[PDB]
Amino acid sequence: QAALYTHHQYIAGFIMCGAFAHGAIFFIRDYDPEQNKGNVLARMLDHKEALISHLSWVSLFLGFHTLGLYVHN
Amino acid sequence: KVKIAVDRNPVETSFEKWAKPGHFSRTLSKGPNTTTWIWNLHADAHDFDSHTSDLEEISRKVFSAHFGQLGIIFIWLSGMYFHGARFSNYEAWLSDPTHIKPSAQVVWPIVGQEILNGDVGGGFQGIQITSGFFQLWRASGITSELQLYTTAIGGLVMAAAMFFAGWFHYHKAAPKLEWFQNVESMLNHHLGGLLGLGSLAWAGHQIHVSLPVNKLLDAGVDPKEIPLPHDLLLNRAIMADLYPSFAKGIAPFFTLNWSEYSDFLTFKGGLNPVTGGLWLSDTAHHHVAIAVLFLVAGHMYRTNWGIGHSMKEILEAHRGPFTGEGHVGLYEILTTSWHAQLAINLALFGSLSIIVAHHMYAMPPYPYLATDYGTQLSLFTHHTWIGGFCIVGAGAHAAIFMVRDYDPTNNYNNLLDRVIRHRDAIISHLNWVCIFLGFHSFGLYIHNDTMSALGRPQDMFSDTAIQLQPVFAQWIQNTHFLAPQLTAPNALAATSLTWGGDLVAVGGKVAMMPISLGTSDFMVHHIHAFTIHVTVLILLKGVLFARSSRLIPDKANLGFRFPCDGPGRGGTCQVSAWDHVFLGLFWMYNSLSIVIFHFSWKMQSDVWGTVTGVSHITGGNFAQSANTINGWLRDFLWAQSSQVIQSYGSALSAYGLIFLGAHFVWAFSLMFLFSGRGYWQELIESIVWAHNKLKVAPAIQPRALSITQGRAVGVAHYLLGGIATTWSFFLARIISVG
Amino acid sequence: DIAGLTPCSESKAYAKLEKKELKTLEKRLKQYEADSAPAVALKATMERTKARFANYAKAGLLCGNDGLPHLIADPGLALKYGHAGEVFIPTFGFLYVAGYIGYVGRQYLIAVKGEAKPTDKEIIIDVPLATKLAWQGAGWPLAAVQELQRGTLLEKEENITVSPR
Amino acid sequence: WTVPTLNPDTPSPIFGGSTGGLLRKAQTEEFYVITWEAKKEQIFEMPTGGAAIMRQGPNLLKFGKKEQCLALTTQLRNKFKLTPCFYRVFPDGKVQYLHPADGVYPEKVNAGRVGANQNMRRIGQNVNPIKVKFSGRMMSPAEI
Amino acid sequence: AHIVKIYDTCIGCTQCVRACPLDVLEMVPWDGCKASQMASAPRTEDCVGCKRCETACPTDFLSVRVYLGSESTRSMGLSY
Amino acid sequence: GDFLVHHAIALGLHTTTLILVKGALDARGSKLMPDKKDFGYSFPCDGPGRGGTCDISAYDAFYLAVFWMLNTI
Amino acid sequence: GPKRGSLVKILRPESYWFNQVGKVVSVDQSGVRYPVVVRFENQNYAGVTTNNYALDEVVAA
Amino acid sequence: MKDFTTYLSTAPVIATIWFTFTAGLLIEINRYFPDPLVF
Ligand SMILES: CC1=C(C/C=C(\C)CCC[C@H](C)CCC[C@H](C)CCCC(C)C)C(=O)c2ccccc2C1=O
Ligand code: SF4
Ligand code: SF4
Repeated sequence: QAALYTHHQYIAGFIMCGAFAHGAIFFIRDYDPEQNKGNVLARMLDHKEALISHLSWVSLFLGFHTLGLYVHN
Repeated sequence: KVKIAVDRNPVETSFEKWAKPGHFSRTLSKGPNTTTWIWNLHADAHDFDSHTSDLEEISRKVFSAHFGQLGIIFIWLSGMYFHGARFSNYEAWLSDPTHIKPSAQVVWPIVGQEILNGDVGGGFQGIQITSGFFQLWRASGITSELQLYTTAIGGLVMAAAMFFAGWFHYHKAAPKLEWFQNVESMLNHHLGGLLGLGSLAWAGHQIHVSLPVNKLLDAGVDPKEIPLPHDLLLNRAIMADLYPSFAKGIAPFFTLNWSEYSDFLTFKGGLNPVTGGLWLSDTAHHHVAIAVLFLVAGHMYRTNWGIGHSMKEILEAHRGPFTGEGHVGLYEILTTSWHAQLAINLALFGSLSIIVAHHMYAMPPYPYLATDYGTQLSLFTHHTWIGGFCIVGAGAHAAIFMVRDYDPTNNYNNLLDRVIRHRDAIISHLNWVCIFLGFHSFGLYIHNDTMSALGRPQDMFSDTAIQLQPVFAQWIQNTHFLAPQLTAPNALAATSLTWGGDLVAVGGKVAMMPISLGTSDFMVHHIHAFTIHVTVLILLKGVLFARSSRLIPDKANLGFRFPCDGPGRGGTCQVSAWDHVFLGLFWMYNSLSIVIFHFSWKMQSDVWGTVTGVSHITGGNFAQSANTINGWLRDFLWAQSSQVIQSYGSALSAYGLIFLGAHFVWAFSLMFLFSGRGYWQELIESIVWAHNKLKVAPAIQPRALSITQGRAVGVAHYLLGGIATTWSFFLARIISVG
Repeated sequence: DIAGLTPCSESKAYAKLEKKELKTLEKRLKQYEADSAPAVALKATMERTKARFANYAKAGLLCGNDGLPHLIADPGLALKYGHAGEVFIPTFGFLYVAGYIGYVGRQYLIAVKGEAKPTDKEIIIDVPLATKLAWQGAGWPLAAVQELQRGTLLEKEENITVSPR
Repeated sequence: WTVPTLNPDTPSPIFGGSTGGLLRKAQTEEFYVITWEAKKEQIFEMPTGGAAIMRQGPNLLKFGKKEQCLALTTQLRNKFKLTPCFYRVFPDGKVQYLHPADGVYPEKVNAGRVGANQNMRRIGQNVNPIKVKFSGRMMSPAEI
Repeated sequence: AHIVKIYDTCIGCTQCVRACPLDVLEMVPWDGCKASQMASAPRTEDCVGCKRCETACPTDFLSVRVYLGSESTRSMGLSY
Repeated sequence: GDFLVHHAIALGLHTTTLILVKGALDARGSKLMPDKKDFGYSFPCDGPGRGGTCDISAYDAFYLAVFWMLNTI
Repeated sequence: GPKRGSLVKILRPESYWFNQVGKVVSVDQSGVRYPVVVRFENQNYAGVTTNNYALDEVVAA
Repeated sequence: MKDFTTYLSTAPVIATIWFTFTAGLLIEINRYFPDPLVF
């Protein structure tokens, strides 16, 4: 049970990381502004700043409070 | 012709530039606009060579800086003494040392940190110290806490005097360059005055105070009973009673019949069976010897009369056929740069502290010292760490000088020049000798572990299978044991119970015993030597590739510290002598860690224990569990981690907490040691978008750390984590099991 | 009780752990005198321990088989069962004080931004300004909601911006 | 100004020899040589390490790579207003004026150097990498 | 050889030429700036990429950049 | 215990996704290097100037995300 | 262009000062492509507080 | 003297002072109201 579970877990983690890498490469090479222009794809790059900022914030708060609670325990 | 020269009122005393941050650099003084400004401000506050270029200015600066350092030391010393006076069980420990444990640091009854107030005996509570001030003070002759009190007061006064002297000799009457250059006068003055008179007055204090009262304490008379030092001084009758020579005053010494004074100028050797310390008469004779030696030495160089030598003349007189111009110009380089002096002195200083650690654990000089194995271990490893750091700093500032203030013209065909020439042959040779030692020494251990886990211990490397014997060391030990019969016929014993001999124990506890040497110890010594050579290789490359390189031919002008030369010609990250010192520090840490591990396990396993024979704390598992890595890990580490990982609900909970914290920060360093500032700056920029959108962007622009800044913060954090972990572990474990 | 718990004032693990703490406390204390400062310290210690247990039991805290208390975080649950004194009031208090700090910080930044040396005012602080802004930071929730209703706290699209958008 | 001519017979300076010396590169694919003349006689700093003395008048030295010649050039230029020039020496000794050439160092403009590798345009005016795709080797839009 | 590219914003302040340790640059007469000089890189085969030049050029969006390419005996600047 | 480890898991997820998506999106153009798209996916650095450019590729962003992925799993 | 000391709004996408505002030092009356000279008060990633631009790239605001 | 006052109003000193104030307050609070958990 333990072997099976943890093995499939690690497999999935690696797979997702690679998926993101390849999406980035799609941006760097195959992307075009003219066709994708105006639609949801463009709007993404439009609000990328707010996206990244809110992610940073949620991660930062989780870290703070979870660790602080553990060390108080 | 030498005399005293001085200049008046060079710099006033005002807060004007105190209100002007970064005044010392015309660059920084023009104001901050980005974050890294602060880093730089802190970074180069003391870089006097980059401040200005006046030798005399930098010189006055370093003089007053010395005075500041001194004042700080006096402060901390007075603090130790006052704490010992007011918050200690010192007098209880004086009454009984063997069962009362030193404790001076006490905690406050607050949110819950009072649980640490450990019952150390003497009806006292607090925290056990390891510094050994108790045994030191007993050795000296301090009985009344009044003495500790007045001592602390005097120390504080001295600190104030030091600060005042610094202020004066910087702002009012500053000296001049030649007066800083009178080196022959300086050596004569130091070697004669300082050390000679130190050892002399030391001998005096020992004789007239610390010898009698310690004779009495060891005789066992009540502590407070023992008379007072000034009474001992006044009444010659008492000292005559103690040592019948004292009745005769000084006339016999004057008449050169020194033999009669042998009553308390002894040559016993060995130890004192009641205290485990060395014989105080022996140390007094020792210090007298040192006193006269150094005072005679302080009469060497000529200062204002033709008698005496000229350092530069002596220097030039030594030239060799294989060497060309020999030692010419060195007197110049040394009379001109601070950094050469700093390099030499740090190197010697670190080596000396190492020797201090070794000698001190070898021949314990204080009463009841050998007892606290915790104190022994602590002192040893602390002084060893300090030595390692001082030596690495020696290397650093050596390379710094070489980059900055070397001059080629003055040294045409120099020892220095020809060394710079064949640097390549030298470095290649060192490389090979290192890799050879690495191969053999470490592959031995791996071969052992493989022969074990495979199921054929028949073919391992121990005292049982194919053997390896430190024949040389055993021979030397034998000879130093048998020496006094013939070599020093007037020596009554070996100078260390480690040469061989009986066992001295006190309070059911061993104080010393002859120490065995096994194939284990052979292999450990060789690992030591390998890692040492490797560190030396790193630093020697760091200095010999300072000015230029077969890769970068203009390394010199680029300064001592810089990130790289861009990705050019294949990527030039980490090419500065500063980075050399970086990595050298890394490997120094590794080596010192290993050596103190060796020491701890050897002691715990085969010297320490209690007498019944003896009962070694691990019963001697060492000589068979220390030649395999798995054995190392499990039987030593994973074993002794017990008390430190179960120290909760007790006054040792702090040690476990710090163990955890140290693991944490040690791992935390790795983000710094691995990341890259470009990513940091990009994320910073997105954060600035976030803030600024709310109109809360800071006026100080945010900039990610400089490359070298990232490197330095990473190394500092990593080292802190590692050394803190091992420190906490050592303390908790040894205090639990001893 | 709730979700399968019981009031700490009733859990047996509570009491047996307490007996064990006190068996330890007594069988440690019996080594000293009665008048020794150590002794009086240990006595005050045991006393504070008893007081703590009393307060926790009187608070109606829940603690399962562990005996160690527990906390519940849902407004309706905590209110319907009288458990607001554990999460609700604390979170609201923190939110208030944090908004206070943030708001006075924003106001200092803005006020010092419109002066002749922003870097200087950022490296060295105007004491009168700091004090005035501190004392006026009080009504920060009202000030902020008013700014929102005027649509002033948020800036129009004039920020520095990367090339794509 | 005219192109100088490498006279192989030039008094080499006073140097005791160091490690940065001869390799087989000279007999394999390429190597370099520099020349100049000094006003007086003087000591100076060997780039590859060691102390050397320049001879009053002409001098000749040997360097493997090019940046070393560059560096000693800079040194003599800065510290004594000196003016060297050098020569790539090919496998089959095909002398090649690496220094001087333009007759005047490129620090100061000179009519005759043709503006080269220049794009009369900005850099934000380059095209997306999606469009440069599908070539026998990988091209960056920056070139077009 | 590593690739190089000037741009019309070459103010001709020569700091490119003032920096290169490989003589991969030189200044030509020009017109588009007041200095009437535009930097010129005619000798790419000796640039090693040390990027001292890109470190120099004060045009706001750089002016003249370097790009990395393949290698050779001539190119990488390796003494052996 | 299950509560606290759940929150630690959520934190790991959020921060790893943050790193990965920032790397993916800033691959086209950054305010620092507005022309990063002209270099492709992978390149070591960009010289020590401008105040240093260590590891600015989206490739290197992935290279740093892998550590957080391992931590979480 | 606008008289010296006037305040304009940078708009070149690449410009570190993009979508910001700076003070015009002066404009060349001659026909150079970027006669505009704009001081600033927030140095870029290399420590420069004044940049040059063409006419269109700016807006006097 | 005013120079000295400005030296005081420098940043690290003021940071130390404010933090000392906050910490001393918290400590005295936990003294007089030991181990609070509710309300
Ligand atoms: C994490 C990290 C950073 C980011 C970390 C930074 C910029 C340091 C942040 C320092 C503190 C946390 C912020 C400034 C603190 C000051 C005291 C300002 C006042 C703050 C108040 C809260 C008191 C780098 O810049 C970096 C650079 C080079 C190699 C590795 C790394 C690296 O690993
Ligand atoms: S920033 Fe780092 S990787 Fe880039 S050139 Fe400098 S040292 Fe090398
Ligand atoms: S690109 Fe820059 S450094 Fe080179 S000539 Fe033009 S302005 Fe000068």
